[PDB]
Amino acid sequence: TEFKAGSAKKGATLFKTRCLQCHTVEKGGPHKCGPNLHGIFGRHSGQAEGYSYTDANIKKNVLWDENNMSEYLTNPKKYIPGTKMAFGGLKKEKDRNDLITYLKKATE
Amino acid sequence: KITVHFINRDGETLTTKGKIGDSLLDVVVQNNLDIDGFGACEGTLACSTCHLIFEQHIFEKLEAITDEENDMLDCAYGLTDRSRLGCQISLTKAMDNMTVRVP
Ligand code: HEC
Ligand code: FES
Repeated sequence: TEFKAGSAKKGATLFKTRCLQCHTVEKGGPHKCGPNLHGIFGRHSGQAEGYSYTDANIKKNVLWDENNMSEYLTNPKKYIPGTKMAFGGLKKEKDRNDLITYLKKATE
Repeated sequence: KITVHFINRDGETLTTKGKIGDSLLDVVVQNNLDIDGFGACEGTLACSTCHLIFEQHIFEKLEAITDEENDMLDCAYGLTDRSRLGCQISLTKAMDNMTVRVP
C-alpha cells in the first residue's frame, strides 16, 4: 500500500490516549460522542446505525481501508471538511501505522 | 468576585467563587472542584465534559453560541434546552449566586 504494519500494542495505547474519549471499538460497544467503530474496515462512512453523522461525513462516502484511514487521521477536517470530529490529527506516519495496526485487529 | 453553585452529578452542591471574566472551566479548575472529567480538552472545543445546564434567565442572555461550540455540544450526554459548554461561558454580574447543573 503506502501503509505498513506497526505495533498493535503501541496502537492500543494510542487508541486509549487519543480516541477512547469519543469511541469504542468492540462489537456491541456503544456510540459515544463518536460512533462505535467495530467493522469499520470495508464499510463506507456514515453507515453505523443509531448515530447522527454530519451531512459532510455521509456524502463524502469514503470506503474505509487501512490506507484512507491514514490520510484521514492525518487531518480529519482537511479530509472531510465539515466533520464534527474534533481531532487535530496524527502527523507521524509511524503513529498512524501503529494505531491502524491496532484498529485493523480490534475492529474485526 | 461572584458566587457560583454547582450541582454535581452525585447531587452534592459545590459552592465557589470566580472573578467576572473567568470562564466556568476556569472556575472549576482553579478551585479544584470535584467534577469527574470536567475540562478534558482544557477548553479547545474538542470534548463535551464541560457541559453545564443553566437557569433559564441566565441562559437566555448568554453570548450567542458559535458553530464550533454547537458541534461539540451536539455530542454531549444529557443535553437540555439550557445547555452550554462551560469553557465558553465567562462570568458576568448577572450570574452572582446562580446555580448550574452537571449532567
Ligand atoms: C473529541 C471526540 C473525538 C475524538 C478524540 C476522535 N473522534 Fe473520531 N469521530 C468523532 C465524531 C463526533 C465522529 C462523527 C463525525 C461526523 O459525523 O462528522 C467521528 C468519526 C470517526 C470516523 C468516521 C466513522 C464512520 O463510520 O464513517 C472514524 C474512522 C474515526 N472517528 C476514528 C477515530 C480515531 C481512530 C480517533 C483517535 C485518533 C478518533 N476518531 C478521535 C469524534 C472523535
Ligand atoms: S473543556 Fe472541552 S470543550 Fe470545554
